[PDB]
Amino acid sequence: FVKVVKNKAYFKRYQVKFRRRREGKTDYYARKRLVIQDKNKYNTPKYRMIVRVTNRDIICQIAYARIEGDMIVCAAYAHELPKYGVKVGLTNYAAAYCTGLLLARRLLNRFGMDKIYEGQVEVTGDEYNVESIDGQPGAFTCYLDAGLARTTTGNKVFGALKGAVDGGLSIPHSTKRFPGYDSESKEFNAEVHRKHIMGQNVADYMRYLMEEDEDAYKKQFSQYIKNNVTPDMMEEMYKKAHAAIRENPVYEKKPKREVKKKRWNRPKMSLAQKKDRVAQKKASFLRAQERAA
Amino acid sequence: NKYMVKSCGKDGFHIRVRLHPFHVIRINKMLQTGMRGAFGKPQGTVARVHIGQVIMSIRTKLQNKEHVVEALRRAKFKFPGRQKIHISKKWGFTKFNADEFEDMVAEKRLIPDGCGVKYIPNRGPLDKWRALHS
Amino acid sequence: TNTKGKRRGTRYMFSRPFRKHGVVPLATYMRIYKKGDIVDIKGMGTVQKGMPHKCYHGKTGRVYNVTQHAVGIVVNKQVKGKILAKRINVRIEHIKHSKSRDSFLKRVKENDQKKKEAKEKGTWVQLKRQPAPPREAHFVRTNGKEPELLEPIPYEFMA
Amino acid sequence: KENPMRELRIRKLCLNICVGESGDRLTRAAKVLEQLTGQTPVFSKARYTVRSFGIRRNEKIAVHCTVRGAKAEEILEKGLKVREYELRKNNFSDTGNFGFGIQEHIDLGIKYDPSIGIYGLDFYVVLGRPGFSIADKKRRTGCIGAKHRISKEEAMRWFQQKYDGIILPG
RNA sequence: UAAAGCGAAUGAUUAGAGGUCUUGGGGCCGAAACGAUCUCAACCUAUUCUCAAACUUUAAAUGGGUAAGAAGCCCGGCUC
RNA sequence: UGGGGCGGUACACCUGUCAAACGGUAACGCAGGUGUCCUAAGGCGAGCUCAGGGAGGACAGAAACCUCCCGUGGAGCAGAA
RNA sequence: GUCUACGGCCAUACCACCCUGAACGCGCCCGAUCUCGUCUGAUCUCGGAAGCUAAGCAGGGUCGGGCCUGGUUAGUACUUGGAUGGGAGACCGCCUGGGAAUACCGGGUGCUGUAGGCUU
Ligand SMILES: [Mg+2]
Ligand SMILES: [Mg+2]
Ligand SMILES: [Mg+2]
Ligand SMILES: [Mg+2]
Ligand SMILES: [Mg+2]
Ligand SMILES: [Mg+2]
Ligand SMILES: [Mg+2]
Repeated sequence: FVKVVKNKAYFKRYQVKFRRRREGKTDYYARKRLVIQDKNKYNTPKYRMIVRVTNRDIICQIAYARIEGDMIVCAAYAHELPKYGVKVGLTNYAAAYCTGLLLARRLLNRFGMDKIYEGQVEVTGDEYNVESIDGQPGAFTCYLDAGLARTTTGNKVFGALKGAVDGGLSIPHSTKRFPGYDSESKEFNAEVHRKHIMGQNVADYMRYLMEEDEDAYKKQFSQYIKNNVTPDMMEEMYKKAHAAIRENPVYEKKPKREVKKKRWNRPKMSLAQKKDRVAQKKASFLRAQERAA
Repeated sequence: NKYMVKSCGKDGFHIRVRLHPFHVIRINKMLQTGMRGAFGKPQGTVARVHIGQVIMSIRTKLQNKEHVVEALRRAKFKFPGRQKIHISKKWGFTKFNADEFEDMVAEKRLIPDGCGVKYIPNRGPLDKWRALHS
Repeated sequence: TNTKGKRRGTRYMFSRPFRKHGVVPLATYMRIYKKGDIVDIKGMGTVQKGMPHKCYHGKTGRVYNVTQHAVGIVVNKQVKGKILAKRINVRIEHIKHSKSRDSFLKRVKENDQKKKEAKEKGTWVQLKRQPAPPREAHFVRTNGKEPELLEPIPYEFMA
Repeated sequence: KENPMRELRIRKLCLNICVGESGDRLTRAAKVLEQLTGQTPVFSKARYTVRSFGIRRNEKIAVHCTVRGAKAEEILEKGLKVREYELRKNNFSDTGNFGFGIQEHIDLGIKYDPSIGIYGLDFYVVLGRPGFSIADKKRRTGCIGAKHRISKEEAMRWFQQKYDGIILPG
């Protein structure tokens, strides 16, 4: 036999980690580097544009760090695009670009910077960045909080970056992780970036398979088929989506129905009951042992 | 040992010395250097003692009380100082008094376990208590 | 003769407590220090960069300068008979706001409140602190039963 | 009514050929797997020197290869067929895996190469189930619970159910 | 630091209990054999006697600092 | 310089204790180290997680290679701690 | 009632094992055409949404271990200052003030900030 590791001593000496290190979600090292201000700033906020891509969504938030717990100035989600006529592809690069456009215009709408700071309207895909205006209220700036994503070539965060930047935010960035950087040659095809942004990558995959074999097409693209989505319609769909967003991005909340009020969960068991169980078990055991003998 | 062997026979007691000597004592030897750099080599061990600390203990029956006494009184002459010979209230080498002991063992609070004895509390899981009474 | 090394006799001072090793909670960094704010010092082993010298450990002073990540701070060190106010550059992690001054400032604010009121009335409210007085006379109702008689127990030798 | 989410599958097969030497023996035994699988195996080297057996620290000794899926099922089928569908008890581990080792691959059926030579090799089957990569994904790790673990007994009865494969003591 | 602690870490250290092989030395009916057989060995689990200037979770008394208002509080407004 | 001499270097340096709970403190007192090494064993970023033990598998054996499980650091970070 | 994203304090929140989870989410889930990376599309990257809560997660459970908090231990040990106090010495008692720690016996098992969901 061998020594049991997990004794009392072990648990006494055992340090606990933070809640968000146990759940595996938050990296505190990077949080530290990202978030504090220089002391000579004195209470001047350091904004950060968080981006959290889920299984079936892409959330983009803005946050600044107070001691009580990081305050959100404004927040968007993907599932509002059915209102603006986008039924599917909510975790594609295009819907990332869309979400960045919302975040930008909703924020600028609150701060009263609507006629000023339009940005890139024509989606060429080359480099655009917001020059500050002389004699006017300066540009918004915030630093990117990728979080845990491996900052690899072709990521929906940097898609959302290109979108939100064109919406007009002063985020510093290179174009190196945008799709286009040939690893050998090191040049950037922005038009190919356009292609991914407009969604030809999906159309071309669905044609290649429809040509190849119809059955995979039917297994893969069910809701696409149901909703009568086609290669030709997709581009103008996303383009109208841009125009609708630019015009009226703001969110109106839903009316709360009076709640039914029922407890699905089981409440915690009181003292007297806990005291009773072992009494019944011992008495019942003694009389049952009489049954055995 | 010698006295108890002569008196109460080969199997009527258990002596237990309770003082392990850890302190090391030094010695300063003089072999012409003199007194300079004089820090000693090890001569040997010895055990430090506070007031009220037990040196020896002898367990046997209460019948052979005075003979135990006479052994310890003869043993005083090897040690220095002064020491008192006190008969213990404890049942053997335990921390539990003799009057309430048999009641406690009958109701199975304490359980013999060779020379030692295990105190059962109520804090464990109950299926152990079931195994005990079964 | 002993050595004049910087970390002499700091086997236990800087060692972090039990089950409190590891990462530094971010409040430390994300809290602010103004000029003239009274600040007390507490060394910390994790960050070796910018540790104050052990002598200044415990000492509390006021902040004369600020940089990106640090504060110069004035302390009164005693040397052989004269004291020297002297200034040390400390990175923030080794620092706390000493809360001694806040209760006094609460009392000034309380007096200006208590003076604005009870001004028109003309009642003369005691502003000053008045030291712990001799307790006044009072009645002890022995309702019924009598005092329990304590007796010194007789000696008995356990050992 | 048991759930479809416990269809007991194979995660991976782990081949290795520890010849214990560098150079010509090795490059040829690596090329044998090259002939079998059509894919480049990985050379592992030693932690430290042992002069009795004649190996030094950091010496490229062995070669190994991971395999997953149908290609693995096929090669497993041939291997067991050579082992005539019967194993021992001691072959099964407590974590629910198992393995075995043919003394030489030529036994499998593949022609001998004079230049390459003959080589024994060593199979090892890591079974799994749906819902094991939680512990190995980054974003939110987590232990997989008690029921979902694969027992030694349940792997034995599963092999016994599948191929009517007998298990013998040892 | 004194103390206290080792049924809590580290480091020494005495004593008997229960285990099966996690292995082994002497036998004895056994050729041997994890059959058994007496054993006695180390390991594992609950206990028990004793310790620490260069071990410590705990942890005092005495002490060392800082503050106890005009150099302060509260209003109105310029400059960068 | 516990007479000088012969012997040590306590003649400049560093860690722990002696130190009497801020800091500061002595003896040819104690236990010990130094007169170097580095093209990276320095600098950024990413990705990996160690010591030890258990059960399995041709040659393979107490000890060679692969695999699962436990693993608050019991390893390691050139060197004294 | 309860959840998601981002959090502060960092075990009353950990570990082990058993039971139950309406709705949307969270998850698992099916593929490799393009971007990307592999011994291996398992991990990482990307395109889907037929199936399922089995696991994860949540809540509850355990005369559970632990951790946190109380009483007891104890006005004991120890200690600031005093005396033509004792005692052959070791050491000890008194006045004046400060005052602990295990075993043992009880009790507890996350608090909460912003924005946005479900019960339309
Ligand atoms: Mg002591
Ligand atoms: Mg001289
Ligand atoms: Mg000191
Ligand atoms: Mg001192
Ligand atoms: Mg796959
Ligand atoms: Mg589930
Ligand atoms: Mg408990």
